[PDB]
Amino acid sequence: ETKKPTFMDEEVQSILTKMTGLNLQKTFKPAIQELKPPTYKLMTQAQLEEATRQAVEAAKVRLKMPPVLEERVPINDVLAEDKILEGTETTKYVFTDISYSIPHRERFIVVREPSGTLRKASWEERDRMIQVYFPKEGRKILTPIIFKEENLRTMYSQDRHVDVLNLCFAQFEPDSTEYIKVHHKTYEDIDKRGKYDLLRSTRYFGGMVWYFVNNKKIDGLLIDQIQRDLIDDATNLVQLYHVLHPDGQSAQGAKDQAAEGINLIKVFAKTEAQKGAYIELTLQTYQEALSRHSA
Amino acid sequence: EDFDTRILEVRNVFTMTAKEGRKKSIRVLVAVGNGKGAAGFSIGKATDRMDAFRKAKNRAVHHLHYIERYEDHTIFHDISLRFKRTHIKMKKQPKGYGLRCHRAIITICRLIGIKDMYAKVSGSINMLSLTQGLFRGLSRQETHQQLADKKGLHVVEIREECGPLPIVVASPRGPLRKDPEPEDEVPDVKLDWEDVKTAQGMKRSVWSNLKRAAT
Repeated sequence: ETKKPTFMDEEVQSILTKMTGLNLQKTFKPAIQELKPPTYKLMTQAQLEEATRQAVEAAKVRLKMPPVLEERVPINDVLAEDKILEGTETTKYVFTDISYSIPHRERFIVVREPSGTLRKASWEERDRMIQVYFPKEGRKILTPIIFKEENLRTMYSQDRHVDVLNLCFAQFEPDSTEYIKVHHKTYEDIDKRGKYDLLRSTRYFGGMVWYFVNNKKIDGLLIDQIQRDLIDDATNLVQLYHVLHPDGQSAQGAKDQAAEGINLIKVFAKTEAQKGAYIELTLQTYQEALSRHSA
Repeated sequence: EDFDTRILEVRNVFTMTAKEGRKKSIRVLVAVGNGKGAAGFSIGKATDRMDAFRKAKNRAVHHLHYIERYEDHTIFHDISLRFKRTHIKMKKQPKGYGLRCHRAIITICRLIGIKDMYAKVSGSINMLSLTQGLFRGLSRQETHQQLADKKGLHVVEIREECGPLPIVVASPRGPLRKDPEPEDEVPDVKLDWEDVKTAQGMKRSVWSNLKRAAT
């Protein structure tokens, strides 16, 4: 019938890609790492523009948005129950299939419990075992303490949100509970303290927008975009909201009034937007300033 | 008051006189530098060590070179030179590398203001030649701007820590050429065996890359 767009739809990807932006200086910020003597090339203006173009292409790969996945369902499947083995062993055996050419999500990891039950390993055990035998760079077997609430609030106080997000992407899988929790708590802190520019020109902006639109709290982001003279992005944000909430007051309002461009913000500001008053004032200020420069 | 002086060598040279026989004199090499590129050296001779120190110190300041420092921490390019029988091969290094060079070059570098550099001195390790050679190479190093002007092309810096970002460090003040520099398939350049041998992991030395105090 009418399917609501998924995060990976080409339309959504184009909107979220443009909303993110591409600051080459931020994407390729100098890393504090072991350094080597730089190299130099004598380049014409044509050659310089070609290298800059190639940097734009490489930067767009670095910004590819991670897919947003739904929380994985706990695995609770018993393969067998050999009751004869009950009481013979005191500790459970974890058997991991280490056949090299198998996708990690298609590997059989089973646990023989002291009771004799041969059960499939839980999502947590599965991830721990894959790290033990197929160690991934940046992932730890034991959850780092950084992800505790107290340790994550220091990182936020220092405006190290992107660092918290990169740590989470390395440690936890995209559909894990811990992964979704951390990103959701980071997104919330950005909203509360208005730190949306921290995630711009990063691969994590799209996910933040997706969280806000699907939880109906796009007010703070809209205000910031208008204050920063990013109407094109603000209009696209309101448009996207309508596509993901078609049976909504704002969506019907735009439909009824055929609103386009700035009108969409006004229609959404009054009907659904929680901070309707503040949005109108912010949008008002901008429109006045724009009229002056035009003269 | 900005300039600082540091001794480099003190030698007891001798001549023979008819009346007294061996006549002892002091030869002193000193280097003066304010730490902002201006640095010089001089030789002072006197019977007394104090007079030799003074003469060299005061005369060195009237013979000051200006050293072009890239980003005020290192040399613009690698300089290889021979002064008489002394070979000095200096390499440009990134920030935080330190002064991994002959103790005398370290002293002169601190006076010039170079913080990061590597240098290997071969052949004769004469202190007079080393100093005179070091100032000869550093004075003749071509800056990125001078290269752009001579070549009429942009100088684009590629840094591994910044990925593919093209950083333009110098542009030709005059007109910019529209023809690309001819790319020679095989460069007819003279390679130092010691460089190639190290890149191929063929150089085992128990004395290289030893842990040393901060310089």
